[PDB]
Amino acid sequence: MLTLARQQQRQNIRWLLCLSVLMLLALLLSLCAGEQWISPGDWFTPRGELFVWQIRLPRTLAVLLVGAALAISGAVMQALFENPLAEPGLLGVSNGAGVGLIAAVLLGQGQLPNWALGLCAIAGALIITLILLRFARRHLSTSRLLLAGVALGIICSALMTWAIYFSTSVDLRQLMYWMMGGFGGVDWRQSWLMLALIPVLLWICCQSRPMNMLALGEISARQLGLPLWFWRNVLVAATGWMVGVSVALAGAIGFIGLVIPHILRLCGLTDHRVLLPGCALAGASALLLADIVARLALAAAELPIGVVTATLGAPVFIWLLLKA
Amino acid sequence: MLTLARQQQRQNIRWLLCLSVLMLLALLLSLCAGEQWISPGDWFTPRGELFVWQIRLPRTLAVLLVGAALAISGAVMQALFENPLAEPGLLGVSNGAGVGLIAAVLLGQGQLPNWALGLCAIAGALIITLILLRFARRHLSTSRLLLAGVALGIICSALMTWAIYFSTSVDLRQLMYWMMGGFGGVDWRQSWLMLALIPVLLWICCQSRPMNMLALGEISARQLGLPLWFWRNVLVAATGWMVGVSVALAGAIGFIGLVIPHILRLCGLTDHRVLLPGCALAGASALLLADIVARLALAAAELPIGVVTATLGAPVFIWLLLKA
Amino acid sequence: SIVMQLQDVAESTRLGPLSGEVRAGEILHLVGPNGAGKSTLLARMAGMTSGKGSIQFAGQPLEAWSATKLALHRAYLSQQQTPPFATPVWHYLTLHQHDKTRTELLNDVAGALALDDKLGRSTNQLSGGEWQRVRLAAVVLQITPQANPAGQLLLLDEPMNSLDVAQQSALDKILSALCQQGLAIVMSSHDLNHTLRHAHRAWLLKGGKMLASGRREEVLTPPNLAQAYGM
Amino acid sequence: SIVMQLQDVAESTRLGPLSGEVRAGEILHLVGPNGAGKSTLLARMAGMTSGKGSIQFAGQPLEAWSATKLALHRAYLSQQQTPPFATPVWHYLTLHQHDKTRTELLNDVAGALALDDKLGRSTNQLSGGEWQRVRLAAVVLQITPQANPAGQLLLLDEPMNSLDVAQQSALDKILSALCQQGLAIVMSSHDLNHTLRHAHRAWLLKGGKMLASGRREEVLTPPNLAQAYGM
Repeated sequence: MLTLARQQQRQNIRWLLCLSVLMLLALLLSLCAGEQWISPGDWFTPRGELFVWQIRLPRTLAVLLVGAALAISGAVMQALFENPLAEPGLLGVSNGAGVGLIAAVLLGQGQLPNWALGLCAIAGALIITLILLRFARRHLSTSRLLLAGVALGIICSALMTWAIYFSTSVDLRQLMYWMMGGFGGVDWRQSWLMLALIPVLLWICCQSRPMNMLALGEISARQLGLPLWFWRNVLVAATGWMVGVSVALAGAIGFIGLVIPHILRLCGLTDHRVLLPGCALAGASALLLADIVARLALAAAELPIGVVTATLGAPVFIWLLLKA
Repeated sequence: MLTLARQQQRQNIRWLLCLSVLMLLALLLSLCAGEQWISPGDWFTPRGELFVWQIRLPRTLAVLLVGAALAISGAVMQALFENPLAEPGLLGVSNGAGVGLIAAVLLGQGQLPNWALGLCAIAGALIITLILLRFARRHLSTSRLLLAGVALGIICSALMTWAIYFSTSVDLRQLMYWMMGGFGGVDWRQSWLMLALIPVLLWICCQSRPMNMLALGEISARQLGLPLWFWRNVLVAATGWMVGVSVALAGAIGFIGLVIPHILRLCGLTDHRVLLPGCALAGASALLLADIVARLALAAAELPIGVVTATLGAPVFIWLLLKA
Repeated sequence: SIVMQLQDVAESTRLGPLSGEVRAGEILHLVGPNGAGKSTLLARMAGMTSGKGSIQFAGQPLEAWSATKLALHRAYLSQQQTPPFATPVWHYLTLHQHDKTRTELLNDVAGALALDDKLGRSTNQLSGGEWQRVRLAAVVLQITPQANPAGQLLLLDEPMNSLDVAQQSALDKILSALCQQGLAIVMSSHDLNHTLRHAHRAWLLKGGKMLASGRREEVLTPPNLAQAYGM
Repeated sequence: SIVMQLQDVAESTRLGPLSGEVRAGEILHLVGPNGAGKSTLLARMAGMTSGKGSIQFAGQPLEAWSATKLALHRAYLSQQQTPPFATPVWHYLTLHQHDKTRTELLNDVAGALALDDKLGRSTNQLSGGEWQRVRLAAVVLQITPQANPAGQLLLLDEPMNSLDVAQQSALDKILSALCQQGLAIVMSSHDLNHTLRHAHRAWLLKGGKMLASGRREEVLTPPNLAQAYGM
């Protein structure tokens, strides 16, 4: 094995270690602070069974998964569209699931189960991710894709807002918490969605080869014997899956799919054999904090996870622009 | 004079004519609709003198100016950054004037006359526009600028939301209407702002030479003897001016500075000696319509200009992408 | 000896009906003006494009080949490709190797094209001439008979792009060394004196059709060159 | 006769201390490997960059010249420039003319470089070789002694880029015709045989320093070429 290679791999394992830690260190912290603090020991008390197990844990688990997803998603999209600015939130694949999600809530309010909803979101994502990819093949451009995406996002936001006002079964809050993401109402009764995230999450996190290739660029990727169409479509699915579910789980959270991936490349995680796992870990932790903060900062009302991730996002992104 | 040239000029003059007409038609229509009708005849009626003159007219003139401005601004920024995606809204120059306004208001007093505020808006815009250009020089890239801009946009949204909540002098409405633009409270008591727009609008509309050059590209522009730095900063100011006032007058309106400019290029208007004037006209009419629809759409309330502009904007933008 | 065969190949007016032979251990130069079809042709022979005509590669026809195997018997180099953002030159090259094992060979090729000090540096951070050599390198490592037994054809579209006289001479040695090992090298010639001096055979397309073929010394004659360029 | 003078020019290590003369009615070729400073040098002589050294253009030193006037006495062509989106070739060219009047001349130059049928087409919609010719054209129209009396110097950084043997020969005629009218043409040579065949004088930079100068036939000698490229 090449020298520079072995070394890089070492430092990579180093990060996958530190990151592996920070997440737990965050998983712990999430379970202890909600409104009132708690302690690992003061957990096994009548109170813990309530909060810590029936409230907190569920939520903290959803965050991890959604976080590790959105993070990976962005990674994946960037690979597909051969573009760093590729991410769920910006290109509008999130609002894609939005539309699809609401579509269900309106055609069968309260009748359709969460899992039944998840599928409707996964559809919302797939569509957009597809429409986007179509525009990606016919006119490969970082501007084009980044344009269309923003646009579709708007279109979807319109379809959503317009369909809510019409039915009047609107709640200025529900609408905002969704458009601006939030883990407020995450209960074990959504655990089916949570689980539904693990399969793909674990799978896609192992398909590094296809993406390193893919990353070289269409032609190179092809002439090297890569089943391009397959993997392109495959990831499109794996994307819509994770994305949609995440939306059904916590609405539209944005700006972690963009930043987390790049930051990890900065640390030297480039081989997708590392960037994926690295993304999962940095994705999870990253969103936990975001959630915890969204959870304490204003005692009167829980902050829309979205605002948080966005507030910290825009800045850490600007910096990334100057550094890269 | 070259053949193709004279010919293009002919078709140009034609559009400037057609656009010149469409606007008046729009100006008329606006002065005639508002939940009731008041034909030109019934204008000097105790009603007309109220609506038509003391309410409608002012509002309409505001729209025209803001439109033509936001439109021209888009052209101008695009030239400066050598990038079609350059626009007030996307790059967050509007949110810049947003922050600059709210700040002037709070840290100021409800007695701050409009003119005072407008100046603070212009400041808000200038800052952002200056920062963007800084990022535009050190790393000339269509993605960078489009990234930064969006980011600064977000950052400015935070500062705004975070400052309004703190004071509590908030009104869920006032906020949304500003963030999503609207000419709901436009009276003659803001006619000082409107005027303020006329100077620059005219001046800038005549500065075509500097931009056709500029459009060639930095080096070419320079090696051709163009006083680059001057014109760059000069236009940066012109932009801040227009945009800032526009935000003060009607808040953050978006998607006329990107679309309008391009659509006219599509029609053949490319030489700035035409594109600027054309932009003004197309920008005015365009926003007028949006506004009319914005108010007449629903009787309950007046739809945020932005919602309309962005609703029709995204679609016409997607198409423009496939066409170009 | 003949590795590839072109039978009435042509897609639209850019590439008119064209046929010819690609003989192993030889260097063929696609000579002609701009628009003369050269790139389109190469894209076919590679397998990147499909259409009207018939191309058979070492027995079986391209269309019959599976992507995977094809990549072991031939390498393709497009006229230009955007360097992958955030990817170290050494990884770029490795990925192209069918046997990651042969690490030393990588160092050799990288060296030959002045890139030993460039390894480990992200591709998105190289200069013009640099990236090119990095690409060529990557392609060579992929099909060198030394490391890959199935290597038979190396298609290059405008390789000398960005290289200086030296870097050119550098690659010349590599290519020679390659056909000497029995490789079939087909590339779009840039300089006539070059093609005369280094090529073996040479098709002379024009408008999209083949005005000539055969030994470069016969094909590059004033009558033809004039018929092709118009001077 | 001497139009431009370089006195100990050099900015950082890329361009070491270098001095020389630019004689009117002559074609000077900047010869050397990649990194040898060529582009950086040209950028100076143009006026795009400032720094350590002294360059005087036709009497007054560059630094003394006003942008406006400078643009009448010399034209610059960067190695590469992104075509302006939505702008018809004919407008592009016109903008470069100091006398929009001389419309026929535009048609001539556009013709010479095969662009008469390309006028009216948006620059952002041209091919590689096309855009280049469009650029060259634009630059020539700007400084042709025919339309512009103040034209004295034409700096070109890698002009033949994307051109085929023909399009090259095409520009050769234009450049010759230009120096014959008394223009000073300084461009970064790409092919040695070319520079030998068409250049007059020729500086041979290396590493950033000038290994030689003078008549191209004297400067392009094996000892020097080897000293410069290493072969």
